[PDB]
Amino acid sequence: KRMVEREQPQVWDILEEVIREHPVLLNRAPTLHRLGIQAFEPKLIEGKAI
Amino acid sequence: TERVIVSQMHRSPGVFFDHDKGKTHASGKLLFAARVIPYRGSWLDFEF
Amino acid sequence: MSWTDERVSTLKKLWLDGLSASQIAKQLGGVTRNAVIGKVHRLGLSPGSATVLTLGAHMCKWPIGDPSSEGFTFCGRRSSEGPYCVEHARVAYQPQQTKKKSG
Amino acid sequence: KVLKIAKEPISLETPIGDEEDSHLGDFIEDKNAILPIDAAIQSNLRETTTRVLASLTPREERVLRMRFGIGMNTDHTLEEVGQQFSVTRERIRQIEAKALRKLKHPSRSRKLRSFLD
Amino acid sequence: EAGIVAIGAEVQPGDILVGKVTPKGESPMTPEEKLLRAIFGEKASDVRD
Amino acid sequence: SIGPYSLVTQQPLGGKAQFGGQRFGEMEVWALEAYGAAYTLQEMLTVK
Amino acid sequence: ERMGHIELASPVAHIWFLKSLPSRIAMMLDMPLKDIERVLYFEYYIVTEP
DNA sequence: AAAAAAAGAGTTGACACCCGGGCGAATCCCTGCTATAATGGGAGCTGTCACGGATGC
DNA sequence: GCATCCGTGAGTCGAGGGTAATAAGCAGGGATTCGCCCGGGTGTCAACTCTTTTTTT
Ligand SMILES: [Zn+2]
Repeated sequence: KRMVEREQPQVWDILEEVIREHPVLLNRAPTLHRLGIQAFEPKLIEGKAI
Repeated sequence: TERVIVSQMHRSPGVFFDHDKGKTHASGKLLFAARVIPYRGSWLDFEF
Repeated sequence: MSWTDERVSTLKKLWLDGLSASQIAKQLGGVTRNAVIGKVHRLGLSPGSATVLTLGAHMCKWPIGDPSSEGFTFCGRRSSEGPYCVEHARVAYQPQQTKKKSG
Repeated sequence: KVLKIAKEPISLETPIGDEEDSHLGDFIEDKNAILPIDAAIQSNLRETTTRVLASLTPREERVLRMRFGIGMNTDHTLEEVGQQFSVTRERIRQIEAKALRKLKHPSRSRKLRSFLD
Repeated sequence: EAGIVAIGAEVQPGDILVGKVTPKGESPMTPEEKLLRAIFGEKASDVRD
Repeated sequence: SIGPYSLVTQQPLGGKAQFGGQRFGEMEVWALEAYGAAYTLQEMLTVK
Repeated sequence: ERMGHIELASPVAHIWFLKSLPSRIAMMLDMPLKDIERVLYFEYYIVTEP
């Protein structure tokens, strides 16, 4: 828990390995139909915009 | 933190003659209600 | 004062049989008032025509005279639907009742 | 002491927002609740304490588990463990000191040091 | 030394701006934590961060 | 990931002030019910 | 998970079974809802066992 | 080829002490008693419909 | 058989952060609560005796 707090450079390699096939669920605020919730495969990218 | 006060808009304290446009009635007709709404006091009505 | 085995026994006995807690310390001697209270708390275990007897229903009840006197009786007349009589109903209650408020 | 009485506590249903929603009951934290990350750390420590208690002799391990309630719900004092053990009162402290010195080595207490920090 | 960061000091996310400690009452501890504390010899503080 | 929970409900607090949690709205539960997903919605409402 | 009870010196009528849309107490023994409110408010006197 | 001791155990007195239980003392909570004459109450809508039902003659 | 009157509804995620007013008095007696101190059970140490694994002869 202390290694990830200081943000060591070695933790980035473990994050890319764990996020390989784990799908995440994305949905908009006004979920009108069932298509509003669709899973994707996350990929690491810079910035703060999904 | 400074806080400003916005102006309020409400009905004027005067007499009015408003009649419904044939609504809330069994048959087509007008009521021609009159109000004596004051500034600070009990309201008055003379609906037909 | 002392707190021997006999001191607690006599104190408990005098607290159980009944006696003023203030005089409990004086009777024991030496112990003060605060000590006995702390001990008991720490140790636990802490003219008309009718008298006042022949007054039936539907009769006058306006007193005449003094109750602590020799002759004290009531009127005792036809005074139904009211405690007092008609001759005293206008002198007892507020005459000319004129009161009103909002509701 | 007369001041600071905290009279008339605020109702929990008072609307914090200007509108009717967003009451004060939502902007409150529960202090008695324990986070799952804290409980997970306790299991790791409970398991690592059993692995570290494997190189010591059986007598010292038994006396340490008797004085310190590691696997026992009720704690035992020095005299209580001495009445059940051969050493009445004195050598129990010596055995405890020897067991503590055996655990003070960095090779044997390397993984256990991260818990205190 | 007073416990406040100096003016013009660069600070990062999750930094101690003002060091404040409050007196914490005595609370029971798990036996394993007590054993670890006795092994390391450190004394548990009576104040909370 | 893990933050302070509510007082009486024992649920994660809301709002970005102190580690808020994205509210799983009522309409969002209907989306999972539309799909055949039954274990994702079962654990997302009880164990989380 | 521990509850407590409060003792009442006098009986009280449930508000749900009284002021609800269908008068549950009024449906019994053919009693109008206007008459039950008078007895509960201690306004009138009801007679029984004639 | 032989043969005794620093540790390892085992105790035996010798303090150091640390909350517990009383002895006090100092101080909180309850309860009642005050004697000229006091004699019916203050907001609140009222700028949404529409439905769906519950009383009445 | 109709006319008049009283309950339910109003999307959904996000921001924003704490609040606020009246105000009698004193005498009796108990229950409560904070300071000191003796104290007996818990720790922390000088300091006297069996065993034995060699290390020396
Ligand atoms: Zn008379």
